[PDB]
Amino acid sequence: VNGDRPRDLVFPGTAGLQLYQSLYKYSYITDGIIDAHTNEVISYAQIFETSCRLAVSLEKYGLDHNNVVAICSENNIHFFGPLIAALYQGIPMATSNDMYTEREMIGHLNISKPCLMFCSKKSLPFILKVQKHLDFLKKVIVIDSMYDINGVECVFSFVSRYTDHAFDPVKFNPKEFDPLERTALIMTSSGTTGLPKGVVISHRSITIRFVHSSDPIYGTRIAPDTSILAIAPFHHAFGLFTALAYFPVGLKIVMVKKFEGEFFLKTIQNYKIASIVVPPPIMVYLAKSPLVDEYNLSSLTEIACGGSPLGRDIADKVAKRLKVHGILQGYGLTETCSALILSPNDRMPYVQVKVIDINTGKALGPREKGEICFKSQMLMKGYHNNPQATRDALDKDGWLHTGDL
Amino acid sequence: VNGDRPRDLVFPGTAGLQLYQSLYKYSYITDGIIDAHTNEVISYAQIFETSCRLAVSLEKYGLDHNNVVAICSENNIHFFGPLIAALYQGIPMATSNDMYTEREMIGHLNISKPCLMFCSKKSLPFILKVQKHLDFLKKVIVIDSMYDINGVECVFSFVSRYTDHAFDPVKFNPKEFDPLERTALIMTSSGTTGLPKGVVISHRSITIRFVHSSDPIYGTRIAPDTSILAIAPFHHAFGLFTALAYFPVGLKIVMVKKFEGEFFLKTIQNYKIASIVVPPPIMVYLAKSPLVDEYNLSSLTEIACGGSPLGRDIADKVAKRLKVHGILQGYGLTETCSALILSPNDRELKKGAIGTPMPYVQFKSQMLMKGYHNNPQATRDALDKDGWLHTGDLGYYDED
Amino acid sequence: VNGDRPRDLVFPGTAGLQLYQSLYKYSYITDGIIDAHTNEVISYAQIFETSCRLAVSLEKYGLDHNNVVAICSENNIHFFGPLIAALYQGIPMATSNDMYTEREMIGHLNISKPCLMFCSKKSLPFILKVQKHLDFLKKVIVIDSMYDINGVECVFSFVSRYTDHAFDPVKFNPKEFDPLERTALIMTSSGTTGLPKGVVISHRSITIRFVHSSDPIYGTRIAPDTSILAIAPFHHAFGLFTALAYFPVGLKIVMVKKFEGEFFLKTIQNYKIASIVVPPPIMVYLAKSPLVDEYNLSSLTEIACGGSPLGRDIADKVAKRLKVHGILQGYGLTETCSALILSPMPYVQVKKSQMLMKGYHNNPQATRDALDKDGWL
Amino acid sequence: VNGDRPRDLVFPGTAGLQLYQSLYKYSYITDGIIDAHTNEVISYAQIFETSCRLAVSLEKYGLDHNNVVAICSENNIHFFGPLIAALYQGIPMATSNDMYTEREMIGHLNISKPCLMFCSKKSLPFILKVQKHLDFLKKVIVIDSMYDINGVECVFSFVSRYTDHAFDPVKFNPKEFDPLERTALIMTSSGTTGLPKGVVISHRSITIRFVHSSDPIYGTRIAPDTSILAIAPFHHAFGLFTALAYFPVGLKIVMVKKFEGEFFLKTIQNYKIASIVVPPPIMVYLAKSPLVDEYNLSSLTEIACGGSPLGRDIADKVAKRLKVHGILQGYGLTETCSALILSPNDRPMPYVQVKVIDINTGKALGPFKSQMLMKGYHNNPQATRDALDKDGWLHTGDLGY
Repeated sequence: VNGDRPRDLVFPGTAGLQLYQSLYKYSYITDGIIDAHTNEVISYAQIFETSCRLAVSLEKYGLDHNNVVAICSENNIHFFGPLIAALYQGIPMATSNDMYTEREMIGHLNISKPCLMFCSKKSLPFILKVQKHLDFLKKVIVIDSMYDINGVECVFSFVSRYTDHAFDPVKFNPKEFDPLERTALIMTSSGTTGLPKGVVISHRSITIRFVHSSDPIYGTRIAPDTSILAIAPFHHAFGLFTALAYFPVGLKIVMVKKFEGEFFLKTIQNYKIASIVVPPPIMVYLAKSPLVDEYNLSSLTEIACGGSPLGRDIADKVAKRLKVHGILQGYGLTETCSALILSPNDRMPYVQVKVIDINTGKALGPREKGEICFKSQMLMKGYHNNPQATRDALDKDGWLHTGDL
Repeated sequence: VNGDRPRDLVFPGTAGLQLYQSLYKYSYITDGIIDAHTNEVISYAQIFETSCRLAVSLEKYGLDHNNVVAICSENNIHFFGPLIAALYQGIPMATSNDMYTEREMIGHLNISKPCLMFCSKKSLPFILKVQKHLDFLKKVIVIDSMYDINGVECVFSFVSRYTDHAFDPVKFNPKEFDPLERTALIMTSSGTTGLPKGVVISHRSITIRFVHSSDPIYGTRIAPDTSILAIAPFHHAFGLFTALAYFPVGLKIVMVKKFEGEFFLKTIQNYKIASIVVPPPIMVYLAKSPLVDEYNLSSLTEIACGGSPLGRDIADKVAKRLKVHGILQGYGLTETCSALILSPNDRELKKGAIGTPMPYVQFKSQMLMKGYHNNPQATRDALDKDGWLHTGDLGYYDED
Repeated sequence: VNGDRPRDLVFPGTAGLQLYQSLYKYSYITDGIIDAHTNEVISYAQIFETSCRLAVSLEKYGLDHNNVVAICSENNIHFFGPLIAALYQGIPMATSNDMYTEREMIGHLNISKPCLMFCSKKSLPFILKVQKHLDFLKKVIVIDSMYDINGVECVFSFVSRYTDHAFDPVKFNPKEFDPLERTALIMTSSGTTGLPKGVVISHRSITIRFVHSSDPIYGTRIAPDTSILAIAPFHHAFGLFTALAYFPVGLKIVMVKKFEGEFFLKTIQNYKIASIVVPPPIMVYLAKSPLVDEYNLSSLTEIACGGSPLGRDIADKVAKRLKVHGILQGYGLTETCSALILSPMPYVQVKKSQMLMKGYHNNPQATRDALDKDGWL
Repeated sequence: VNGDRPRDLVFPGTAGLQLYQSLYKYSYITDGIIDAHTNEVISYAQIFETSCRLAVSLEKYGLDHNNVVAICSENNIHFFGPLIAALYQGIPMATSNDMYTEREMIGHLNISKPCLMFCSKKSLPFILKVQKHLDFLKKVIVIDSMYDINGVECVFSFVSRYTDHAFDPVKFNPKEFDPLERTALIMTSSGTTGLPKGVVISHRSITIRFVHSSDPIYGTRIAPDTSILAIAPFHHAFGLFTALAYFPVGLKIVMVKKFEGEFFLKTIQNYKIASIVVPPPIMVYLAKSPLVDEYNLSSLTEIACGGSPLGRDIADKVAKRLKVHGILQGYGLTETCSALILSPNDRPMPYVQVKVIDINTGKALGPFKSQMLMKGYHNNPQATRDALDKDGWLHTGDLGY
């Protein structure tokens, strides 16, 4: 019923302050994020600057918390500028699956109804196309161009309009607000209902997530200035949050878009990557590989998942094959931010579990093992413009009703 | 007039709570502190337990913030148990020069008047001899023995009376209190005037000193589970606070009592030492020794020097010798958490540790003595309104 | 017919004195035993002190040769404190299988009927239950705790009642007695039949066993301050005597409780271990399982066995695999202390030895059946 | 004072018994002793065989303890055959300075009056000349020849005369005798009294010396099958006892004959030498500048001295120089066998005790008695009575310290 004792106390403020501080702190990291496919690089100090300027720009452009902005890109090195900026101001951000149907995108976007949309070069036509069908979508800004594209502004142009040459990110202040109430992200999944909906994620969810990535047992124990590999889609809770927690711990990131097979091996070997986070299919590819042994995976200290590899000893397959310690396992994870109670190689902080009282509602003891429920500040505050599914998923007094006994 | 923007926000809580979490987190670090002369080792987890138990024990024994405890030991690996425990509770701790004369010692102990005293085996006869002369000095506990010594209790014995086999430091909570008001340490040093006097250190001073050791520019940049070398007396502010800040970063510590430079290098090379904090004399020996090139100091990434301005410029010399980025330290001014204004990892070196003021520092910092103990007139002499200190004369700023 | 001329003359005194001297001699070995699962370490100097204090404490507590003490623990680094201390005093020790049923344990302890029992934290509940059934089992002491457990004392508490801060193991003397008559251990096996009997092992068996571990042909040739691996139960004669012989040679011991896996390989590799003694199953696994090749067994110079592997030439294979030419046979009767034939054995004759069982305990004239009227088998 | 508790209990039997077992044990050591000047090598097993055969031969030839044999050789790898054989049987051995004048040699030999003399080829002419003057010297045997030399027998010829092809050292038994009474060696000192005398060394002295060579604090902590350098004369107590204690420990010996020069610097590196023993003069030359920078401290773990060091404090100098944990200095006078004082691993040997020697009478004072001490001088009861007291104590030469 109570979880473990946090080894790092949750940052009391907003997610933006933690990130801002993390970027000011680790500014000296030159190999900040690298595009494995194009060898393009970005330094922490670049991101620091870009996010701060963009925050100011978003403000002076005239947006506040009652607004909502959106980003739509494939895994991209410039994904994080706008995201962190929105967190600075406290403007809720909505991520978008870069591979949606036109139909899907219009639905998804009709949930949060963003006034501003950031997107990649690659995604730009799609987004203009869709923008025709939504009257609320005022501005679109391209994230990986230094020049405007057919009248569509790029982040640089935009930011230039609102900040000068002498701007200093160090003299910048992120807004302050209740991290438990203020929506950081509005992410969208499909449930049993089969309708899109769209999930609210508070800042405090993120700062707790950060505690976890810091935990020496259930998190990463990798030292700063060390390369990790990011592959999961940044528009999923998995990819976004696992990637976001890279900055406060100060890790160098090498980034891969989709699978590509063995490319995702060339990369580990060649960048000397220490940790990898990966979904189950990647893990099974790891267990069962036609001559994986042609690459020198020797740097791979840590391996992690998020999708539950049911069994068939795949965690063992990967543990034994690559000389890596036990792999993070236990408990199946939900879209709300996923990671909840699990076990290293032994054989969750800010998280509770509830067992007593099938037809009642108050107890504090984990003895008999009846029905199970969850209460953490890291949980979705609910779905967006749909007060109904929020109550059906999470109850009347803050607990969340899981499913089994 | 202002210091650099803090790269890590100061821990809002207690100095003891930050240390508690630090020991909780880095518990896995074996070889926590190593006694270089005797290869005795204490693990982060040992220290966690012993500080927690001892904390409990001080409480049940009946001590609170209106009380005061003391420690007197040479650099000893068991030094930090009583110290961190006292920080856990909010019992003010007074460190003592293990090399005092009886008269000096009774003076020092008569300032803070501690009711309980922790000490080394080595310091024990002296403390007993001294205790005779003090009616306030009720209890003595030995820190580096597993057995009682002629009826004088040891930390194990004391702790067993009040804690069982089933004790879990993880289920322990340090007390909560405004870290800004509660005296952490009362340290002793004279100079001005002449009499000894006794300096007050609040908790948040320690918490700020912790952000400083964390700073990537003015602080250490070494990763946890890597060995650092501590030599300064733990009873002086420089040595204490420098050693205290080792735990929150998760550094493995190799600790040495006396100098005798030969063995010093033996240890750097054999323990693979990455950083050094050091007083000027050992710094000058570093430049001007032949034996330097007999040892493999190749491990020495970072080097630091407090305690003195190293007079002329022996820094450049040593930096070059031991192929280090250049060592660049500051003027620890007063017994107010030692360090206060340092030397940059990305800037001109000019002349003198002028540079740019540390975070949370203007002098007006929360890191300054809160005044010194029960002597209001000279506290008034040094510190006024709005809590400024202006002693060293001088007057050269130059941006910045 | 005779065995090879000894090379090292058997230490004429008691087994305890040879152990005392050996722990004194080394002591500088700071990594005496390591708990492979926990990195817990105890130095030869710690074992020296704790065995001397515990010895003393046993004496003042009031135990002598007419008594019997017992131990029940899984392989534990604190196992050898109680054991050597008894050996110091001349108190016979009874090792006990930590994995016994209550029924089995009660049988075993009813053989020797020890008045005092040492045990691990792990064994403690079991031992208290078993103690309920035995009127002779007066006291229990826990070995791997620095704190007392619900009124059950731990070795520190016990040695503290009877020794001060000022105690010096160097000024301690172990007792003297004809090592040839004084029972060191009472170990328990099934053999002559299927029922429980209890094997008497004299001090002089241990001193001869010590000779064997010293022999440059049949024993190890590894120099002190080098790591060796212990896996066998300390409560079987095999594991005990193999581990006891580590101290006089001054080897660092890395010890593992349960058998085994890749953790065994990781540890050989990471602790850089030079020798292994092992039961047939580990040999047959180390023959097969391919993981042998991704780990660095570079340092594994010597390998030994002891429960006849010669069944399908499994040794041949393993010798070749690792770069270790030659392998140590190992003959196993528990009654024969340890091994008595390998590629003979000094102080041994065949058709026997002083290293041979002295008989079964108290009233078991199965001894007459097992050992004849002029010492042979 | 009492000194330290022996970390190894002294072997109770004879020196020849402990040496016998040590050679059977370490038989497998091929590079047993090496001549640095000739690269000639002798294996532990060769010495095991040669000493056992030779003992048997000495017996059948008809010698017992009432006899006394002598050896005269420069540092020679074949030196230890006669010596260990004499120890096996309990025949007292008298080593002789290979560089004596005829006068001196006739004196030295007139002390112990030995019936049989082993010597090297180099020493043979000298010894025959000297034998002319002594009625008691019946036989001479050459130690480093495989052939007889003008009718003078070599060890081989001799041993063949008395043992066959089927001889097995492993079925050999050395004699049993009180290791406390039986003279092992009779060596000749330079007793500034105005006369040389013959110092008696019991077996028990040797077995104790063996204890010391085993002590992990005061002795060698180097593992078997490791090369050490022997340089001191085997006829001084220094060279003999230090060399002898190499066998029980199973060390490889690299040996150099006379003084040194650079022909000493070369050898450590080339042979990968781990330990060194040297007289004070060699250490004061270790305080010079012959670099010739051969990575020699890559093996030179331990260094030892003994005769009269310190002086200008060359200890520290040499210790920190080629990197040693502080070097082992050793006070002993030949009457003491070897060292009876020494230096640990932090900055009064086992079976050795120490006291103050009130000049008047006293016998107390405030802030040596060992079983390792000479059993007296030879056929000279008066100097014997003067050096060791009537409760066994012996006066150094000099108060202190």
